[PDB]
Parts: sequence; C-alpha cells; structure tokens
Amino acid sequence: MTDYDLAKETAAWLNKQLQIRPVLGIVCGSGLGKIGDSLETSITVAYSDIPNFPVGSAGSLIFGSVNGVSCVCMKGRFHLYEGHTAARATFPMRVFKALGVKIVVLTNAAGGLNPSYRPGDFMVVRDHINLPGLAGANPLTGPNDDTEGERFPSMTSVYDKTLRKYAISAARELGMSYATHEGVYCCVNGPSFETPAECKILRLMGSDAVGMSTAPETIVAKHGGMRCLAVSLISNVIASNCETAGEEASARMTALVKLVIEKIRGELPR
Amino acid sequence: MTDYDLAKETAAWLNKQLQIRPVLGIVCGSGLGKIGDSLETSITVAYSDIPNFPVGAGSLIFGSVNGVSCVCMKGRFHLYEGHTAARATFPMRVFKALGVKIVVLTNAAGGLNPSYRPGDFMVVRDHINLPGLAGANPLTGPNDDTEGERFPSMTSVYDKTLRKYAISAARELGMSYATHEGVYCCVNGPSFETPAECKILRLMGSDAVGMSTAPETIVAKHGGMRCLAVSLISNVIASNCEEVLRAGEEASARMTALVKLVIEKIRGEL
Amino acid sequence: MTDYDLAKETAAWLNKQLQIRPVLGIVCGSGLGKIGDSLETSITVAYSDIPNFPAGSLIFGSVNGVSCVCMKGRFHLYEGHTAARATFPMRVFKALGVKIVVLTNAAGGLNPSYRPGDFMVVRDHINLPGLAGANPLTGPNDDTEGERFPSMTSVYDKTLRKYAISAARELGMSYATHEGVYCCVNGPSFETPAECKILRLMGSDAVGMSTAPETIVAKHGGMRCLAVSLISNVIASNCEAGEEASARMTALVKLVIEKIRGEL
Repeated sequence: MTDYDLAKETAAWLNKQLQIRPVLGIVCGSGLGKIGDSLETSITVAYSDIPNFPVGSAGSLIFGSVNGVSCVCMKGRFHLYEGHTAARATFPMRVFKALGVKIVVLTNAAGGLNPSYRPGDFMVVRDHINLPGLAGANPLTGPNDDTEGERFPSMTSVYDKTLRKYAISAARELGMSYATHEGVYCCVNGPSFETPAECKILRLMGSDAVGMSTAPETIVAKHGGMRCLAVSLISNVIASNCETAGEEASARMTALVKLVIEKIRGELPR
Repeated sequence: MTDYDLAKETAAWLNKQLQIRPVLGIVCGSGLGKIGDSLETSITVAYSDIPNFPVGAGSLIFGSVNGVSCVCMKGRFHLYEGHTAARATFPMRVFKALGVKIVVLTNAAGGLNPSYRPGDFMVVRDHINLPGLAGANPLTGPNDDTEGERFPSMTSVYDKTLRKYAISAARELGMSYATHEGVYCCVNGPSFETPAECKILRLMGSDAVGMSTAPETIVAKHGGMRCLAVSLISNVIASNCEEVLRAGEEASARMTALVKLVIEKIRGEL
Repeated sequence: MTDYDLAKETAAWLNKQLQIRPVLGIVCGSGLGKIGDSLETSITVAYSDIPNFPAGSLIFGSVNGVSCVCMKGRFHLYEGHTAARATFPMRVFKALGVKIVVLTNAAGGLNPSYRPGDFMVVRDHINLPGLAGANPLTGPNDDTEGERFPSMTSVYDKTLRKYAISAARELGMSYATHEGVYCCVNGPSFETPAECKILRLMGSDAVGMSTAPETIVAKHGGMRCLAVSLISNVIASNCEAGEEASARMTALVKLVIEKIRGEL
C-alpha cells in the first residue's frame, strides 16, 4: 500500500461525511487560521481523528463553501522541522488530490529578505527554491505510481500564472497593492533561523523571502495535477546586514483569499 | 556485518558462476541498456536473484569486450526511488569486491551549458553532489579502514587519462563536435528543478544536471577504482532556465560505440 | 521521554559523582585531546559508561579556578548519528548547568591568507546539513527548554571572541590567529574542486564536518559559545606538527578560561 493508496483511503473515509466533494483547497499557515471561519455550512474534522494523517503535537480540516465554491481548508500544516519526512508532511496534499481538489491556495508566514518588503506585507509566490528537496529530503522521494503522476515531474511553473494575476489584482482591488509583492520563496529545513552568513547565501541565490514550508507541498500538488497559488505574510524583515499585528494580517489575508476564490469561480465546478 | 562484508558475500556468490573475474565495470544509465549487448560469451544474472542487491527489470551481465572481461549493470539505483545513498551505491562496493579496477558510468542528463544540444555527450570532468554535502552521503556510517580511507579525497574523482581516451575516442568516431567535457551536478530528484533552482545550479558552475552517478563515483573512488562517466544530454535548458525514440536509439548506438572504443584503448593498461 | 528528558537523566547520573557542577564546557576536536589534561582534581567518565551517550571520555575538573566538564572526542553526522543524536552531549552540558561552551576542531582553510597551523576563531557559520534535512533541532520542542524557532543571529558570543583574539595576541600568536566563517558539511568525503568553489562563493573561510550543529543546540539551550578551528591544512587557489598545535590550542583555551573567570 503506497502513499497514494493511503491517501485514497483517507479520502474515501472523509468522503463518507461529504455532500459535495471539495474542488478548491486551502492550507492555513502560521497564525492564518481565521481564514477557515470563512467556510459556510461547514463540517469540521480534527486531524487526530483522520486516518493516516501525520501525528500532530490542534489542527483540523474544514469542509464548506466560500463564494459558491466547495472547499476543504487545512487549519494548520506539517513541517519537516517537526520530524516528519518530506513525504509524510506532504501527505495532506495527496489527500487533497484524492478528494478531487483542482486548485490549492496556500499561505504561510515568512521572513522578508527583499529590501523593499516591510513587516505586514504580502508576497505572492512566483517561484521557489527548495533546499531540502535538492539534497536528501524531496517529498516525491520513493516509488512513483505512474498513473497518479510523472516519475520526473516538471517544476518549471509550480505557481499558476493566472492564479497569480488574480491574486495581485485582488490585492489592488482591496487597496493593498503597495504592500503586496510578487517574489521568490526560499524554503529551508528549520527550525533554527539562519545565521547572517547563511542569510547572505540565501540572498545570493535570489530569495525574496525565507520560510520552512510550502515548497514541498506545491511540488506534490503540482505533481498531482493541481494548480497552486501561495501567498506569504512577511511577518518580519531582515536588515541589509542579514540579521533580525497578527490580527490585522489575518483579516487582510482572509479578505484576499476570499476575493481570489471569487475570481476563481469562473475556472472550476459550481 | 558491514556493507563491505555483505558486498564481499554478494561477490563470492556471483563468482561461483564466473570463469574470469571482471576487471572493468559498466553502469548503464537511462535508455543506455543496449550497451550491454556488447558483451561476448555473456552470463546474465537478474538483480532480483542477487543476494543483498536492492530491489527496483535490472540485470548484471558478465562478458568480454575487445578482450576485456567486464561486468555490466543494466539499470542502476537512485536516491529518488527511496534508497539511501549507501544502499544505492551497494553495487559499486560489489564491483570492488569482484576485483573491478575501472568503472565506466553513463547517464541521461539535462544540459545547462549554452552550447550543449540534445543528443550531445558530456564527458564528466568533475561533479557537484548536493545530497552528499547535506545528509545523504554514500559513505556516511562506519568505515572499514582496510577497505578505504575514512576521509577519502575527491580531488580527482574522474581519471584524467580515462577522460583523454574518451575525448579521443569521440574524435575518432566523428563525434568531436557533439562531445563536451564538463561539470555534472547531482541532485536528489525526482522532481525537476524550478527555474529559480536552475539559476542557482548555473551559478554553481554546473554544465549538466542529473539524479545519479556522483554518489557512485564517490564510493568507487573510495574503493580504489578509477572512474569515467559520460552523460548523454537528453534535453537542454534554455537561457531563462526552463517520436522521442528517434533520438534514444541513435544515442544508444553512439554511446555503445564510444564505450567500446574506450574499452579498447584501456586494454593497453591493465 | 524527550531528548531533553534523557539529557536531564544523564546529567543527574553524572552529578552523583560531582562535588561542584561544571559551569564551563569544553569539546575537544580532532587531535586536540591534550586540552583535557589541563583539568585539575579530575574525575574521568568513559563515554561507554555514560547512559544515553552514543575511546571517548568526559572529564570533570577545574582550570584557573573554574569548574569545567571537557569532552575528549565528539560525535559527527558522518559516523551515522542523526544531528540530534550527535548533539545530545550539548543538551547534557546544559542539563549539567554549563553556561559557556568552548569548542575546538581541525578544519581545512579556504581563506587565501590562512596557513597550516593557524587558528581561526569562529565568528559565524554556514551549516549546510542543517538547512536541508539534518538540523539538530528537528523534532518536537520543549517550550520550557528553549524557543521553537531559535535565533541564530549571534551564535558566537562577541565577547568570548574578543577574549580569544586578545588571548592569542597575549600568547604571541596574533599573526597566526584569524577570525572567520566556518562552513559545516556532512562528510566524510572531502569536497570536489567544483564543490570547494561553491563553498568559496558562499563566503567560507574554513570547512569542517562538525561544530555548527553543536553550537546551534548550545545556543538554543541558552549557553554562550566560542569555537576555534585549527587550520590543519589549506586548499590552494584552484580549490584542491599536531603536537605543537595541541600545545598552542591548550594554552589559548586556558588563557581564555582565565579571562572568563574574571567576568561579570
């Protein structure tokens, strides 16, 4: 029984409790849980009761609609730094696929490296640099089911160009155009923050922000045929020398995702 | 019982079926299996029947080429399938235990160098093994001080002489314009890199990128064997960093010819 | 039972045999064991008899009036231990009440002006394994033992560094003593020339296979760190004895511990 087989199982079990299968998925990053209250006529399933879900250390999965679209929302995610393997922490993404999800919207809190970023800003992700996945902790490592996806999937366009446009225009429409950027997300293992010398390397690599998640999730989602959009809340910013609110962030992010979902109801079921 | 001890056992078991111990080894990369048909008076042993060999279709071929007794791997093992670096490089330890002195490796890789074209050959002069720098080194673990150094030098992994033979053999076969000499960058896989990651790989000086070979030559070199590796540039990445059979079969024939001529030049030094 | 819990246990077991809890810790790198002979009225505990620990020995004793615990031998990721496992002794040091840790190692110099025999006081590090799947803090975190997301902005105490530099001057080694960036790799194979180039591009002055994960953990555990590398060899521009080193290093550490005792 492979991961995808287990994912199907998990899906089938969740399906028992659903009237409409989710077509849009959402993953809530650090402190961005409130986004979930946005789901209407929602059923909630604690991660602890979900079969095969990685042991937590109280996350929950929410099913409901937003602007007429059936969604599944993850309130809390899993990270490599907690001890999970890349495959393990990205198990929910395989489950999203097995549930029929076609678009996934992810959010996270990250450290800004780009000189023009300010704490509170939003960085729409246009590409990523996944360090762990280049060296021994790639979430697709292992046997591949040739009917679920490619053995060697392309990561040339992990972040859907169209979903990005919707995100940037939704930001403008909401009046946050000056605090909303588009850049490169660099994912590291964590949980210790980087030394100034490491931070310099990260800037040398062209990173606009750095965090400890998301990239492995979108590698798996993209491989699973799903479209991805990710937005980072720049929670803090690193000075030029390379060294180093929540409620407002939450509200703004929630509005942005909702508006994005609205524009998305043109490109998917119901 | 250490890996080297298991390698010796595996070798002793293969030896039972051999008249002449192989002195030269060959590892066939993706789509380069045909190279094996080049062995004369050959005995074939499926990987599945070989003791201690990882499972993955693959076979080990013993036979001669241009008067040289060789052992040829038709298929190899990669980190992305789920094997540890040590596990995927177990066949190299076996090669050593068999008495192999020279190993010729081939692989299919993506060209990053602006002047490479699909179909070209890149003789490997050096490598960049990302997984081995960060937590997935094939020598990680206890070291048999009688099998090799604890801290083996990797200053000359790719034998300068074997390279000359390869370059010259290419010229001699009329492929000098399609044959290069460059740096091979090894990554975990199985997902291809993002454009932002590809940029980093270029910034590191990579001429081509693939998901194998490097950990195998690290182990081979450590085991006192001499290495030669040739990459078939199956595809090329554009400057922005982003049927099929027609190409594969010609590549196979060219590569087979190159390897044979190289083995002939080698027969002058054993 | 978490690592921190096991560390406390191991500590409690060591403390049974101690009159004074160590306040300063020392980790001896490759060939730098002699530093341990510097401890007076010393109790010695082989690593093999220590509970939970992975011919290494732990030495308890005083130096210049300071009670210390000294590790004669360390653990490395290349031996097969996980980053957490190899950094277990650091958690033990914390549980023993250690406040300052002095680390030493042998390393390869990349900086053009370094020479074999020189000393490189560490001002910062580049921990490759820890950025990609082998971080020593990976796993659950005891919020009472340290931060979940600890800052690594100042791993190497600026003050301890000053003590080190001046102790070097005072000992007449100012010309062979530098201050630079230590790059930690997994090992055990040395890097290819092409990899060495990357390492220089990253701003590394020296490269070794230890220390960084240990200071990540010590720092997280609220301890102050000082690390000094013995530049055992140097890499040429193209990117390709021990007893004197031992004596010099031993003197430098002792003088630094003396300056530490007079602090506050």
